[PDB]
Amino acid sequence: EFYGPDRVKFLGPFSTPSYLKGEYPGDYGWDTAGLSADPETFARYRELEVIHARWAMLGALGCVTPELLQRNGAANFGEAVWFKAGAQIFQEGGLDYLGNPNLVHAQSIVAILLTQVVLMGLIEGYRVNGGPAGEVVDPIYPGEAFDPLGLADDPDTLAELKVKEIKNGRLAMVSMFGFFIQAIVTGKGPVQNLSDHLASPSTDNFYSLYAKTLA
Amino acid sequence: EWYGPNRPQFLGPFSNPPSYLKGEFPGDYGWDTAGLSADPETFARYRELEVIHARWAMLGALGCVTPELLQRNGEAVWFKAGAQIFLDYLGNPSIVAILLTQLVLMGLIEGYRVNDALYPGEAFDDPDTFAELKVKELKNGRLAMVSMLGFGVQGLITRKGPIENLADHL
Amino acid sequence: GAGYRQYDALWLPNTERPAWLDGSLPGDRGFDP
Amino acid sequence: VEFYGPDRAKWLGPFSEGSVPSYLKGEFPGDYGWDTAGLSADPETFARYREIEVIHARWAMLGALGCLTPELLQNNGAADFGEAAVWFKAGASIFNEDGLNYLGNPSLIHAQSIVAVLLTQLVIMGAAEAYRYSGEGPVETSGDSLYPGGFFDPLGLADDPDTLAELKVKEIKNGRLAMFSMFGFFVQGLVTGKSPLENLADHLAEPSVNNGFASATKFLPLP
Amino acid sequence: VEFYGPDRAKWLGPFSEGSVPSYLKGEFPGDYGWDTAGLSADPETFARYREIEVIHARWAMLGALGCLTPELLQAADFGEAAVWFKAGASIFNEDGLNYLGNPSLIHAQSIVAVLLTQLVIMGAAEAYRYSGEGPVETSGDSLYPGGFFDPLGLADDPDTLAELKVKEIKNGRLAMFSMFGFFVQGLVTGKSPLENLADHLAEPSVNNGFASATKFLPLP
Ligand code: CHL
Ligand SMILES: CC1=C[C@H](O)CC(C)(C)[C@H]1/C=C/C(C)=C/C=C/C(C)=C/C=C/C=C(C)/C=C/C=C(C)/C=C/C1=C(C)C[C@H](O)CC1(C)C
Ligand SMILES: CC1=C[C@H](O)CC(C)(C)[C@H]1/C=C/C(C)=C/C=C/C(C)=C/C=C/C=C(C)/C=C/C=C(C)/C=C/C1=C(C)C[C@H](O)CC1(C)C
Repeated sequence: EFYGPDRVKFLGPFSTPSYLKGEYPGDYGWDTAGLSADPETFARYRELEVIHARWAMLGALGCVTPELLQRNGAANFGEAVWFKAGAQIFQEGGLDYLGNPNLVHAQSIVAILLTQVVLMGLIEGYRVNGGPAGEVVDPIYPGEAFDPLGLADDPDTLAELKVKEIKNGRLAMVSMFGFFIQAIVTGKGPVQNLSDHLASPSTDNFYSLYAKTLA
Repeated sequence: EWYGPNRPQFLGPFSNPPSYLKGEFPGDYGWDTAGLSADPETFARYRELEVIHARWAMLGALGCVTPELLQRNGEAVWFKAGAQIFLDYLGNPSIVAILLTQLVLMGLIEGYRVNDALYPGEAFDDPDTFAELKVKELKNGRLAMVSMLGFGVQGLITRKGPIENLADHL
Repeated sequence: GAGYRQYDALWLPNTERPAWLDGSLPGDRGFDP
Repeated sequence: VEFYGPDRAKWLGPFSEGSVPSYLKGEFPGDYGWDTAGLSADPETFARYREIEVIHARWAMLGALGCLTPELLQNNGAADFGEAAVWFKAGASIFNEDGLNYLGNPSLIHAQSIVAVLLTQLVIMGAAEAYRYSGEGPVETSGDSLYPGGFFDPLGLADDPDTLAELKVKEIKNGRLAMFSMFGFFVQGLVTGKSPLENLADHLAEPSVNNGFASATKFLPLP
Repeated sequence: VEFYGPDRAKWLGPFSEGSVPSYLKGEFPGDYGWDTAGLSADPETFARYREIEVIHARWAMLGALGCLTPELLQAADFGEAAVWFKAGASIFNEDGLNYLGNPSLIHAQSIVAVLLTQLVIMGAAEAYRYSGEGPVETSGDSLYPGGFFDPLGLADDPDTLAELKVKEIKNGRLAMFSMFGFFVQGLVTGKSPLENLADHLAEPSVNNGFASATKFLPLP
């Protein structure tokens, strides 16, 4: 499964474009609007999908972890909630990593922005061209210096890991979209919503307190 | 007169159709300024999406028009329809149950539909009048899309029923 | 032969040793920007 | 600094060798190799997007001066518009008691109905845009749907080939800058709701206090 | 994946190849290559150990099911007999063994009679099992008799039979591990496993195994 012509499709037994031939990882044969009818556009879309998957996985982990730490009494952050965490730079003492005044103590947003722009641009350019960490051969799966533990050694294991990565990234993207729209609707933390729903699932949900107020 | 070079375009006397819009499919009015349907497969997918959107916009326009008009002739507003369930039909005597039932039935019917797909006929129903009715369906669908867009934008900006806004014009 | 990668190691994953550093000294990592 | 051929300037400088698509050969003006989403794989799509981009560039290039110049005119005391010197409130003067008049002088226009101007504009565009779509009309053009020349070039600057290419490159670059600036005008009016010159003066007063990050908690969801 | 041959799954993942004994050639169900003490280097002892392991695994699944089910059915009422280790003395009570709560099913009062009946019946059963032949027609294999104990014919295809053997040795090993856990939990915390799970789910940070760690400390 997951490869060739007999892989699982996106509709199970109820299921296809000719260009989805079951070769690339994470191919469930879901292209209804036909945006990937061009091989070059298909390659570009695959690359953007992989990059977005990795970024969304990182973002979901970084949105969950600080609030989980704060609510368990493991640390005292300036602003545990993910969408309120960007205003810590405007507080009295600035931004302190994990609440320790001796860890980062960032104070200026201009310096943060300049350093981030420079470093991100440099590493981005290295990714698309090749630099200190290696030379580009596979635009999205470099390996070598980015696979120190050698988990993607066997080609079969490499394909399995690619499928697992793309699926966990798709789930992360969906959950990130959920985080955004919940924050824009409820206005509270994600784990806070989870705890509230777990306290009273029957009465605490989107419909009972927000469906009627939306319109 | 809707097929071939003598077709009516979206600009009238100005006849500059694209190369790929060679008046074969219904409603080929030669409107592609962004070149979004150069690829034939993309054109086929766009045609299917447009037809499905047309039918759904037809149904939505009718289902939004009926309640308030029935109210005047004896919440009624189109967007304040799902709030009543917190729902007796025509005023004549659990969200999860309806949600799962609708989801499973819709999944079943659409999986059956996926597995001429665009124009099946038979169980749901001279080729000249057939093509005439296809063109008429496409025009009524485009009108339905425009009407639904206008209805939604008015609900956002006026917070009142569309027929109420029409009566206030008048 | 499992649980790791087989993989001279310099101070950068992709860099060249300088001409004057031939790698004979003990701690020679080819580091002299 | 060549802007054509295989050794032109690209969109990432030194880091741009392994990013230029194979279908962007630097033949058309304004090419820099920036195509990462693959939106112009088909040549017909590329031509259509080129046309859309140049028309958008021209429109925004005009719109920048349109939104700016009344404010500079009012700032120097050469005229008086009230509150219409800004771009996002110029359409409200038509509902005023005096109405809307060019340069603030009642003897110039003195228009007080919006249906007449809207209708005249509708006819004007319905003629001119359709003529552009047609590609030919009562005027003399050089048989180019994008650079008609001839009648559309009264001074005839675009006669030499190299001069024409340089002029095209300058047009497309100034249009890209103008679209960027117009996007900035739109967002800055949406967020702070103040005049762009007011924003510039406020930033020039206290650069470290009145910047973009000052209005960061403005759009904060509440419980 | 694979559970037979030299390319089967093993007990140490990538590190397995350095500790695979020669005599463990993967010709039996549940072969993962785990023998670091060489206790089965003798072919006869290997067969005896396989027999003991399979019988123990079967008894382990039976014990786990019989320790889990009665607590869930309490649809009934037992009180102090709900716990698996607290139901042993329910016979001694002057109420009978109220199966499912009805005091009319077995009404067990004396332990000597039930003890003797169990001894005689299981002596007969286990002696027949050791002999392997008698009133019941089997396939001839002591470990996998079939014939009478297989009234559904699920073991007819040799490959399907091997797959089921592997599946059931694995389920029995899991039940073995869980039964050892049940025993140790009963000795340590003195609470029913369902109560232990509920307490763990209540606050997992402090209701873990290390909370009851100093209770065994030998005071002077
Ligand atoms: C060597 C370094 C170098 C680097 C790193 C870049 C990088 C870039 N150039 Mg290039 N250039 C470089 C050299 C050169 N450029 C050019 C000529 C050009 C031109 C003519 C153009 C570019 C453009 C661009 C941009 C293309 C990608 C993108 O749109 O934004 C990259 C950004 C991201 C993907 C994400 C944004 C990051 C940002 C910091 C976000 C921060 C977030 C906020 C603080 C808060 C957000 C709030 C929430 C609610 C949203 C990008 C900034 C194009 C452009 O996009 O202009 C606008 C453009 O038109 N370059 C020349 C002349 C030959 C160069 C000389 O070497
Ligand atoms: C052509 C072309 C070409 C070139 O090339 C380019 C361009 C130009 C871009 C293009 C264009 C396009 C366009 C314009 C489009 C549009 C669309 C639309 C509007 C749609 C709608 C669409 C719409 C739709 C579907 C709608 C639907 C609806 C519905 C279902 C409804 C429902 C309902 C009902 C019953 C009632 C209630 O009470 C409510 C509800 C429940 C809600
Ligand atoms: C390149 C690439 C590549 C890859 O592959 C992909 C991607 C990324 C997608 C791409 C990108 C893109 C982009 C960036 C775009 C942008 C655009 C814009 C910004 C526009 C504007 C645009 C803009 C514009 C037109 C503007 C215009 C304006 C105007 C007219 C104005 C007007 C006016 C005036 C005068 C004045 C008054 O009082 C008001 C008004 C009336 C209002």
